[PDB]
Amino acid sequence: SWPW
Amino acid sequence: CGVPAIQPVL
Amino acid sequence: NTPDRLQQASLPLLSNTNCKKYWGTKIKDAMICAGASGVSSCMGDSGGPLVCKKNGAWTLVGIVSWGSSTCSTSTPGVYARVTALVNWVQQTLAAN
Amino acid sequence: IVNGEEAVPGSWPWQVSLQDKTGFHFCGGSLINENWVVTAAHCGVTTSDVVVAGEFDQGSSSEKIQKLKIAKVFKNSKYNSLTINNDITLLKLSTAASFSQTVSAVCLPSASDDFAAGTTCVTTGWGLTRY
Repeated sequence: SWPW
Repeated sequence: CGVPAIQPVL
Repeated sequence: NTPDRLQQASLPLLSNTNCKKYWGTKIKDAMICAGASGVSSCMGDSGGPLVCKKNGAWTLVGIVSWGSSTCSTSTPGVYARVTALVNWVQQTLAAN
Repeated sequence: IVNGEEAVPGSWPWQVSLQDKTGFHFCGGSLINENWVVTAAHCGVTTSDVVVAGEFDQGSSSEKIQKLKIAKVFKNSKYNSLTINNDITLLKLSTAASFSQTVSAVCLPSASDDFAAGTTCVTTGWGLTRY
């Protein structure tokens, strides 16, 4: 996951 | 609020 | 490189229970999932809107937050759930 | 947005671009009135960043945009950086936006409004179109  | 003057086209 | 021109996409809301099939315990009550439909939000979209029409007006339902690290179009994106947060918005506006 | 399409210019008039001092777009946001923008807490906005309203094509110099300074950043006190929960920040503008055909506010829901699974909604932005 990764911040968008 | 929420009612654009230029209507979106989807 | 981010695109020069503003993009849009339509996409469906999911339930948190179903979104947990993808993301497990990472999904909290102040999140809402959308997508897994052939589109995805991606890096640089964060902070922007997820809007739904309600009684003829576009209403802010989500804030683009996090999701798949490759912006997979078969995995749901995760958005901050504005209904869980709107009391705080109103209190902050009223006090400032 | 991956696999989206170009918007009609001006048709999402609450959409703003958050840019740093070098002019780099790093996050979106939404106008909720002339003085306030909502964005994500994890965007890490500071009072040195700029809100750009009325934009469509970031590569065109011809658009009547508004570059608005930020007076104060209000990060939600329940934001949890470890889980990215409660991911919301309010920006109070130093300079009010001037509403127009291409700049105006999105509605907020009531806390008790319901949006059912399966409803089709829209998202917008200048994020990557391919990873």
